Amino acid sequence: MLKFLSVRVEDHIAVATLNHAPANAMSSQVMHDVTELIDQVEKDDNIRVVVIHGEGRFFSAGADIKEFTSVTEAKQATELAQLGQVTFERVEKCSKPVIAAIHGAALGGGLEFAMSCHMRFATESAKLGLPELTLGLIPGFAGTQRLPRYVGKAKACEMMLTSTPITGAEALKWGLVNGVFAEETFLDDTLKVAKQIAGKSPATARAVLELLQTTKSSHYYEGVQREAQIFGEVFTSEDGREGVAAFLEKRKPSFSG
Amino acid sequence: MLKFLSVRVEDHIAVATLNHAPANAMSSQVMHDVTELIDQVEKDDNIRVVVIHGEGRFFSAGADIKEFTSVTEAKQATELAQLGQVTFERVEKCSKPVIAAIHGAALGGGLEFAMSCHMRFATESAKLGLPELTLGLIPGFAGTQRLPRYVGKAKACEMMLTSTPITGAEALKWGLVNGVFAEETFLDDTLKVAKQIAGKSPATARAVLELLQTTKSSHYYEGVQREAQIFGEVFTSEDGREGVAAFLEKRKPSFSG
Amino acid sequence: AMLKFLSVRVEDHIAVATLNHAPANAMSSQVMHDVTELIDQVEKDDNIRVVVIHGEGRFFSAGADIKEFTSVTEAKQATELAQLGQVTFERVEKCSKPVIAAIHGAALGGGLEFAMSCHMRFATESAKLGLPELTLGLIPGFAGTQRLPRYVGKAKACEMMLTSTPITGAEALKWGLVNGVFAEETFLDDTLKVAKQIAGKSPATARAVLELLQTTKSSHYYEGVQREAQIFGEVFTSEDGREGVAAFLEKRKPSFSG
Repeated sequence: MLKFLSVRVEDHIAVATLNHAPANAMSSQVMHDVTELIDQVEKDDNIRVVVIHGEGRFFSAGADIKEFTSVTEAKQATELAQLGQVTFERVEKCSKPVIAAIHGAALGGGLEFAMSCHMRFATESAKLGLPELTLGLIPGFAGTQRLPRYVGKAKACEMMLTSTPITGAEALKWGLVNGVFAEETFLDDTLKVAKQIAGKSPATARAVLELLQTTKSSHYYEGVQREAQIFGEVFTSEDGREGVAAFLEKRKPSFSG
Repeated sequence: MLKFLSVRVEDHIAVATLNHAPANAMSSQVMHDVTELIDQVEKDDNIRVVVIHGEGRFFSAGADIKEFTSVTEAKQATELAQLGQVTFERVEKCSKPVIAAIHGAALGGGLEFAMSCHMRFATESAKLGLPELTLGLIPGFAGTQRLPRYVGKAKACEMMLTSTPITGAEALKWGLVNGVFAEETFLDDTLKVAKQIAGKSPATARAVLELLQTTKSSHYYEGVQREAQIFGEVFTSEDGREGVAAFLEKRKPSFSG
Repeated sequence: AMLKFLSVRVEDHIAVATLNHAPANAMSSQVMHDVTELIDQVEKDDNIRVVVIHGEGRFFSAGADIKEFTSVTEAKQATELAQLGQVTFERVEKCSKPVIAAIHGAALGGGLEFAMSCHMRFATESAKLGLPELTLGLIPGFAGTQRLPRYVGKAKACEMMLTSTPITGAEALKWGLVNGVFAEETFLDDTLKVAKQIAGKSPATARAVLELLQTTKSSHYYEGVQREAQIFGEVFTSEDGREGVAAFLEKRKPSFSG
């Protein structure tokens, strides 16, 4: 039993429910639970597919702002960025297909999690985005590398620099999700997909997943290293401290370079 | 010279019709014919563009699964995969533009053939997919590498793991075809494109085609090799045998790997 | 050096640059120098946080400048002009501040190559976007052969270059060649609203985003740009290239030998 993830297996499908009330923030503990889920999924021969969704209104609204306050320093910040990067690389490397079922919102760290899953389905009105620059920070869980490789460099640029999220319907247009389903049947419609996948032989599922990883170049991996380093730098900068303080104080930050 | 392809040159457009009854399956002999067609195209100064289409219902419904059952060892299955891979690479490397005109369906090996062409046009209702996993197999003619580079790895994953084809209209949305035409004037509309292309200088068409190949990395090429290796292993596995036997006998396979 | 065919105003930390090389905003060598100066200015000025580039008159830019590609120009000079454009456009893409192209009317050939070198693009629904160089028996020489397929996919890029037919702004949005389309009546203003959102961000995070986005270009993209300039020169002095350009200047269809 994991603290913020509950898992129920039915017909070789592990349905994992993220439950870190009220917005399912990707805290350090949740990351540990994610790594444990992937370990469990990889060892259980009965499990052929995993579907991940959020409890409550949201898939996941972000990383946990409580771990990024004034009390945290630059080395811990780089390390926290790297914990999310490592965790989400474990998800993406999972030998069993992992589907993110998104309703409500997947923002920031939450979208970075979803992005590391092999497939995503969303409701039409779900909000997907990377609003980290509102805090004077950058995405630090590989979002700067994953997002442009989904939606292209230009859209990714716009989404990061404006911080504005896009709807599930728009994310479909831009290739950030696989498909949209109605809110009423959304989890069930995603489970239908999982059930089709569960019918295929494990060795072929594994093979497809492996062969899909060839787009992860050494330029990609070095980008992820760079992102973690930059994250720590901006985090401890005057502008990064101000951005985070402004958010907590419900005011518009003032950046000075 | 060419058994299951016939080529007619009119107004600098080579129209190649694939006709390998019943389903235009991509057999070893077909591969040979395609290689010859490409050498012919490159060497005939009168040819400026090639349009490839299927005789009958389909562009091509897949590899020749009957011919697959002549295989008794992994190495032979890997060799058959490599033959397709080599054949389609010769297509993609062709110094004259090659258009696939898809009506009805392009599935499995047939989609892999179309994907090696420079451009693709389709009818709204055509079915395009990679259903090899229904056979306990994977795509082995570079489909694992080409498909995600068209539609994105998420959509490619869904396509391969579910085996469900997408329509021509959907393939357009996902970037797997260039365009869709009405089913009544489909081949005429594709030929209008080819005629526009035939108006350009041969050295410029060759230059454009060369310059487009920079999108293929070492990871792509290594991926193709790995795909061939995996293909042969899954082919002679119990589940591979079962899936092929089940398809041939028109029943649902029973996987237990 | 005052800018010759560019003008720049700065408001709310947004440098608004207007290309004005009448009548079609052709990307001449002088225009390239102006663009390089703009990027130089923008990178030096801590007060500028974002750039929006648009065209004066009917077009963003209708092409490179035909006056530099006549029978009097030889091969070495043609390759060097291709290289000028490529290097200028790489300066734009490598800019440490966000650059937005706001396209109305048309962005064609060298003009689209320019717009493609910017980080984002917005267009009107009826703007024409394309690479029509093969009409002249030439190829795109300002990195279009490498940038275009990385926006729209190799298949669509192939079709655009081989047919020379432009696509609409609305189609360009579908194919990922622009970020968005706005109404022709509020077009520049709608683009400036985006610029203003971006100018609210810390300069270090904006720089970091841009740098981290560079990783999408392979070593083969860079080799490809160099090969493109090499081919451009060869085709430029070839019988077919000389004929495409002469036919264009004479307002007739070209007839090509091979």
